[PDB]
Amino acid sequence: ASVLLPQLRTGWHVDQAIVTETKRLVVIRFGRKNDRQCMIMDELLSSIAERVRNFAVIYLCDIDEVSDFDEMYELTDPMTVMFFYHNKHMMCDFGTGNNNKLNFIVDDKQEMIDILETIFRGARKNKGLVVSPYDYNHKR
Amino acid sequence: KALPIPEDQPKKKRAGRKFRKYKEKFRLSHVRQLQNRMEFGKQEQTVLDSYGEEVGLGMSNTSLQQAVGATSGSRRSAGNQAKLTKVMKHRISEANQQADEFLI
Amino acid sequence: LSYLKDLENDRVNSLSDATLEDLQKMRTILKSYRKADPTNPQGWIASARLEEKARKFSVAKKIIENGCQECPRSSDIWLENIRLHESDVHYCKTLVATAI
Amino acid sequence: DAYYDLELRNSVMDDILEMMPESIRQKKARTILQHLSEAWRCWKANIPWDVPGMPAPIKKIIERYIKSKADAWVSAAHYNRERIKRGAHVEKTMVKKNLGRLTRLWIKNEQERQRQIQKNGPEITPEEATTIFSVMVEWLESRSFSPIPFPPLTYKNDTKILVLALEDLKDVYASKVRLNASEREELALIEEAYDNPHDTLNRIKKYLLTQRVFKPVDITMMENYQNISPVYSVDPLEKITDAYLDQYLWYEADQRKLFPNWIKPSDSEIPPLLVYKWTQGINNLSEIWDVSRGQSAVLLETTLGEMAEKIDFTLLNRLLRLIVDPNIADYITAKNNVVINFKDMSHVNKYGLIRGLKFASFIFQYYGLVIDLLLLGQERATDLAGPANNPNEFMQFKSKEVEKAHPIRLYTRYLDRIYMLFHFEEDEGEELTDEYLAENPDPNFENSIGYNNRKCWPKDSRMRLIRQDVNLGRAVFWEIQSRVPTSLTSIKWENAFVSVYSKNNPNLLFSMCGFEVRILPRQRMEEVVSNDEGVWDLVDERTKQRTAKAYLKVSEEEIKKFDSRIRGILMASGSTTFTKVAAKWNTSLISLFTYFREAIVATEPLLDILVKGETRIQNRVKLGLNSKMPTRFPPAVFYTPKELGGLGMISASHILIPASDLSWSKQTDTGITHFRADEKLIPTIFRYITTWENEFLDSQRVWAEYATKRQEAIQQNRRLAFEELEGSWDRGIPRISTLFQRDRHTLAYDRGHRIRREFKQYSLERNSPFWWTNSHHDGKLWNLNAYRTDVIQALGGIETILEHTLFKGTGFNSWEGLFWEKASGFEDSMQFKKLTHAQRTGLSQIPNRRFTLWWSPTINRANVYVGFLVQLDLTGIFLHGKIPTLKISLIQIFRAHLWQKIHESIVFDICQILDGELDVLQIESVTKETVHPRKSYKMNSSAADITMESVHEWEVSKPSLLHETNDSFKGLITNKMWFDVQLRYGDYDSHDISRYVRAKFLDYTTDNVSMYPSPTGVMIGIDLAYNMYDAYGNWFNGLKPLIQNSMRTIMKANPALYVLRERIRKGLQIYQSSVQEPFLNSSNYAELFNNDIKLFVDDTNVYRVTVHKTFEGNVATKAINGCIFTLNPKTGHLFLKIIHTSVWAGQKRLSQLAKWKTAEEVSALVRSLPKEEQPKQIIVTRKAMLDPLEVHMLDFPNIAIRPTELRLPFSAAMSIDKLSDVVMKATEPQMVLFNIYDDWLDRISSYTAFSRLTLLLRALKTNEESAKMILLSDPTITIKSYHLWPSFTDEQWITIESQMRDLILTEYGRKYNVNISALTQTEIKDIILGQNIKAPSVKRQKMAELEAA
Amino acid sequence: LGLLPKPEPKVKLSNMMSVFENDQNITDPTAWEKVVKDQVDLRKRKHLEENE
RNA sequence: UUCUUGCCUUUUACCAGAAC
RNA sequence: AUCCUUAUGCACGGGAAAUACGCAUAUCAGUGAGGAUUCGUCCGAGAUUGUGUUUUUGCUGGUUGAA
Repeated sequence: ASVLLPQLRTGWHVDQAIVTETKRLVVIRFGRKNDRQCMIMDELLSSIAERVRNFAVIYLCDIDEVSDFDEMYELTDPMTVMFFYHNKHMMCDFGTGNNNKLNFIVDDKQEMIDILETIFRGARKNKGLVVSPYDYNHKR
Repeated sequence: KALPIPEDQPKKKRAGRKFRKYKEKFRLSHVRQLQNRMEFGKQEQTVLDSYGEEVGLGMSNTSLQQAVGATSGSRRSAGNQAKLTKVMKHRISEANQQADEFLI
Repeated sequence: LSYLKDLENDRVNSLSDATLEDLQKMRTILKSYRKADPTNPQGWIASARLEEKARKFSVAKKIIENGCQECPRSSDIWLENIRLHESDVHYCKTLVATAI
Repeated sequence: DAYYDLELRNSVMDDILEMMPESIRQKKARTILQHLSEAWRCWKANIPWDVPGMPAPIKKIIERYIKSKADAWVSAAHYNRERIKRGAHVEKTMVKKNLGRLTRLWIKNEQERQRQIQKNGPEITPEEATTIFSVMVEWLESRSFSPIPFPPLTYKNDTKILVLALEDLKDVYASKVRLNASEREELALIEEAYDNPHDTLNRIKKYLLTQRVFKPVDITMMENYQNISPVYSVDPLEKITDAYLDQYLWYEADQRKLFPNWIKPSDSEIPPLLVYKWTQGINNLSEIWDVSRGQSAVLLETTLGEMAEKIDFTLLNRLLRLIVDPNIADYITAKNNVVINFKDMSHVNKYGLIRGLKFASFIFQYYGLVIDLLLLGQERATDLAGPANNPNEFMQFKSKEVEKAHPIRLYTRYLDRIYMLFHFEEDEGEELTDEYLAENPDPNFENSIGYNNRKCWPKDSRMRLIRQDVNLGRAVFWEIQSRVPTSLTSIKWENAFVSVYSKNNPNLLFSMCGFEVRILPRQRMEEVVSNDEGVWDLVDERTKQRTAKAYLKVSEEEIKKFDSRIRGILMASGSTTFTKVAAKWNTSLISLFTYFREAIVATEPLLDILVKGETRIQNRVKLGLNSKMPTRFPPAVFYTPKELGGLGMISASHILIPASDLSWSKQTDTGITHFRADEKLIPTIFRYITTWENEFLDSQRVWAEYATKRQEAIQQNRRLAFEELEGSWDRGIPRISTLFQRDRHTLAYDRGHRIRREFKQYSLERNSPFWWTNSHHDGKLWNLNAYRTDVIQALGGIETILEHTLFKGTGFNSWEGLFWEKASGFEDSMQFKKLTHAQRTGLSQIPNRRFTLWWSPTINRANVYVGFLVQLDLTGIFLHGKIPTLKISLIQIFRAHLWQKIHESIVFDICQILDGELDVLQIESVTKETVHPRKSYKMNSSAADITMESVHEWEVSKPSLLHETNDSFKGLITNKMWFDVQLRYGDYDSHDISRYVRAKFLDYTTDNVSMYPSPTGVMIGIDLAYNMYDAYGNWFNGLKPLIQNSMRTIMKANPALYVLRERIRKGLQIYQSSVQEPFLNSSNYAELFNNDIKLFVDDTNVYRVTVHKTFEGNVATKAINGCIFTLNPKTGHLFLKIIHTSVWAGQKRLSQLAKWKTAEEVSALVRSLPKEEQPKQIIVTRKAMLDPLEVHMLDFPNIAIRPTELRLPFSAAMSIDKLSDVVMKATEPQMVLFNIYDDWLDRISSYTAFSRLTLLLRALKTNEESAKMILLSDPTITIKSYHLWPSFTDEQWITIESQMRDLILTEYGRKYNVNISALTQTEIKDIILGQNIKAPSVKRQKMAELEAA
Repeated sequence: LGLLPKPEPKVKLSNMMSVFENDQNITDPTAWEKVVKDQVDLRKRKHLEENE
């Protein structure tokens, strides 16, 4: 949602967000405001965010506005989310073959939550990677 | 209500005639463990429940025993015999009382 | 908390047929029991019972009779043999003759 | 499309925000979002959204939004449902969502309907009620039906009924391994009922009398994809009452003949059987197939639509009051009128029966009887049933005249569906048609348009719409409609299927119980048809000639259902383990086949679906295994049984077991014998289920035979011997095995059982695929044991199957003793823990991982997958695609540089061997070449491991295999030699180790990058994945044999290899037998002294020989009497059976005999003891007293024969003096009683006494004389005339114990040169058990070390 | 934080068999029994003493 | 792009037809 | 001074259960909560909402491994 999840303004802000949450994990949706898929993701994440407030924070980002982070995906720019812990980018191996970012909408709220939890756990361990409990392959 | 910060603590470590009963209700019991074991080469003993045949009686029945017949040796435990809730118990008591009253 | 199934609700009656692999072990055990000296009689009787339960009503007939014939001379064994043959008259009569 | 709603929500919100760009606006916006959500929620519930403070325009907007959502949402849901029905494409959560949404809308409709009904009264105008009540009453009068009374206080067949009720309730939980809360509660209730039966009965009767207000019923909607709904979860307490009622009324009704012969399902006919019977009846009417005089038979089928859903309760109540005690009826009515809840949306069931109330089936049947009567008319009903005193068997009559009297020849009713077979002489039919025309005009002749027809059949074989026939059919339908009121049930033309057999239409059609049936007489035989395939030959009673064919198909609807089921199984696979999925598939397939047996072979669409379904299932598994799909798996992994480690799919397809995938090998002392490969095909279910025709004929035969046998028995004065019926034991319907089942006389009372089973679809959620045959009343109507056996055979037998798996990796010799820990079990075990969903998911996954590992050597190979053949880190285990689970498993196996360790270990072993045999083979020195750490897993190149110098010179052979007997030593000469320990994780394609060795040797010697010193040497290749070896290279006299020996030993022994094997086992969760029962140990020693009754048994002293030996040890030979020490540690009794020496005279194989004797004695003892005093645990001192004892203790299955890790000190029964004396002085077999705790149990505890005994006995065992001395320190302390021990005081006893302990410990010190300090635990161990101690073997130690590093 | 007393396991004649914190449970079986029985008596005695 | 077939399970790319 | 009833407080002992037990700047409650019913009437104390734990809290002991 627009009202529920906090959205970030400029790259500096994003960077700050990524750094500052020492305790929690940081989920940044990078997505163009008016897109379908991105919107869906935002909706999903709104639900999740409240649930997982204690372990992971969600933030949104208009990717056409903040062009600082086209290092993060090599100028492909689909509607994505990204995961961070202690300023270290967090890799999550789905079926997708892009282990860096989930660039696909997952419809199950619970599933999303579970994956978030998994990544948090990985971060805590220190494991940069983590294998998701859900295979995907189909969404991509 | 927030999901708890997932930490994976294994702190507890307890036991006690007291505590081991409760936990017995949530333990897999020895017969269940046996059942979960399946003999390798053999076709495993199933039971044909009319609802569904699927059920694996497993290696709870001893080979020889299985060949011959059945067992109440796999009816061992008393510590996990489905007790009622507090509410349910109360309700049943009430019902009993009512019945008694009717009888009088 | 998804409680454990009340142990004594496990499935009991109407099972699968006794496996060949399974039966063989039992047979071996019974052979051991028998061959390692006669009981005198009961070993044979036990075997017969097993066969009945197993189940089998031909091999048992073949073997039990043989067992009865050589070493033992007990009533119980004879009775068992008789029971085994519910082929009404002739066999039973023969058994009786042998026994009395 | 589902996004649309979201978009709307967003957009609306944005608009609202725009409208109010105020101060503190964000908060306001947030609030408004919640409001928006809440309105939607309310709508979903079907609660009104009437917010008081809300300002008008905003409220209006919100309302509009919700309306929009509804428009989008409902429609969307419908679309989704349609898609699902089609079998097109749908997301795995989307479907679930739809099911919720769909459920909600169903609820909304139903509740709205109810509301409407409430508003505008019952649809039954009183006239109609009068008519139909009248009909019922007249029928009852005709039948002279004595009404079912209220269950008496001391009712005769009451307890049995109760038991029956409880069992049905239980049935659902019997399978399941855990229980949620509700289930648990239910179980508890059931237990209570059982245990306090009288009380329960009282409660139930009270409820029946008086309870008319009830805890409200929840409706989880079902998941029959093709069409959902409904499952009513009634309160567990009420459920018992309901159950009892159901049992009782049904019993009572059957006794009193409430229900006619025509109503179905009966307890006798399984639905296919019923169908068959119906067909026979149709064939076996008088001159039915004659159409010379213009005759017209018409077989009207129809669903009595909404029958249950528009049962008016008042009317229903009244009807009941005719047939039951009024109180019961009232109760029933009350129950049907409950509050139906659902996920925050209630309604009150004022109208239309609830199907999930346990009795409800009976009620439904009763209701349908009314309708049946209406359909028939009273007179016709009477004719059908016959007189009350002597009723008719289904479709029979008292005469051929009464059969021919009315048009309705045969009538029946399977629940909502009815089946009427009219037979018109031409004129009557014509008249009817005319009447129909008059009522309902037809100028245009557009009546063949609309008319339903069995599109399953071909155009040429299905009902031709020859206009006259069509008219007749329609007329008949109209008549039927007229005969039944609207307000009881909607009989619609759309739902009806009116087949018409005329002069023009030769095929008579109908679809009973999922079978599409097509009757075709012999006198019409030559029209359209190839006569074979999927048929019954209908033979008349009078003639006994083949009268009509009856061609079968599985109904299109049933096919669709099957497809849906398959799809359902496929989706939800995510968590669901491969094995589980496979099982589900099997169940589905078996359900399909066992039911439609004969008919599947005909119906091509169904066959096609099966083909495809199976493939889909296979593909799911494939997908799970790897993201890339394979060229082809072997069928092995799927069709191999569960027990061998496969999935155990039961194929319904022409599957081809490729000749390549039947090869196998065997490592032996002689060598590596191979086998390779007409054509082999996975056997299909088709052959192994016996066609229904055969079954019914068979049934007819064997029942007659049984009857004959019974008669014979009676004649000769005998109970009918179940031994005689073998051969036709597992034959007939019901099976002959039913007659001699142990619960025959109770299952007499379980009447109306089939219908109850059918109606469980409305009560229990997960829907039963074997709804048709209650095994208790029928028996195993199918046997697929043969199929399992045959599958194995097809896959070249067990060995071949194994050779696909990583079985041989585990390094077991044979597979006799092994067992799996199952996956489901594993899942269960770790689902008793505080776990977040992710953890649970992971756990669920784990069973697949194991499976993958098992089949690894035939999942991970070039034939299966293709591409980047990557090397797993630190190993020679090449993957063939990231089979991720498999990879993980491999990593786990080869953790801590395992491969390297193995290789090095092998090298070391080889070196040692060489050292051992230097001088014999003319070896100067054996140098282990220092290699690069990565050498063990260099598969591209290689290197020498063990360089070897000659004393003088070696004449070596041409390079050859290790098992080649013909070797000449005149080829080449050499001073230096080398050994290469090579490893590989082979896979089914590339696992001939010998071949590999040959190749590698050929390459690596000639290749320049592989730096070996000499050109002559040997490559020993050790295949890890199959635990095989072969050496290829140059041999010098005497070496080859040595090498072979080493290999033989190395594979047995090598610690690294053993470790690897262990790891593999762990991964797979295979384990060696050992013993199933739990050992008594230091851990569970305290378990002995609970309230459960126990018995220790000792066979150590049964055959004693003696070689008499004094303190010096002078020789003297003899053979004394024995004993069987059997001790109760609670009571202190000692059932000492003294075995006399006369037993052993003229006997051989003595030890074995002794064990058996002991077992027999134990059995006898057990028999002697009453049921109260009998033991729970027979503890046995010696290891292998279990088997004989077990054999002898089949009769007492409640008894659990435990071994023990305690070297328990009952061996020293003969050290005890009095006991010894008695043993000596017995002249025959004699059972003797002693209190081994003579006095102590009045003073001290049982446990204490036992401990004391242990202390003393142990001491005695250690040093008898010393022990004796200790005992008799003070001569004043007297042993009594009836005691075994000296009557000490407590202090004295303590002192004695101390002394005993000292003796034990000093003795130990003397023996095992060990310091007497230790730990207290150690001390305890030494006393109680005298157990082995944690004494891991050298090999074990080595393994441990390896693991550590 | 105080460590002013220390809580010992409350043995009985049913716990007797399963308590191993205090040593001598099989080693000195009658001694152990005496200890446990004695302890029980003390507990009972203490109660009685308190009442008095 | 939408609908219908077939790969099937996803990305291409297709299988083979309609509509814009 | 002896014996007993009631409640409570402390405790010996024995038993069951923890799907249970709390907590609240909450809302309402013998000026009626919630229920019964043979319909005449009867019982009469919590209910609602929020929320914390709840396959468990606090402490011990052993084997073990770790190495």
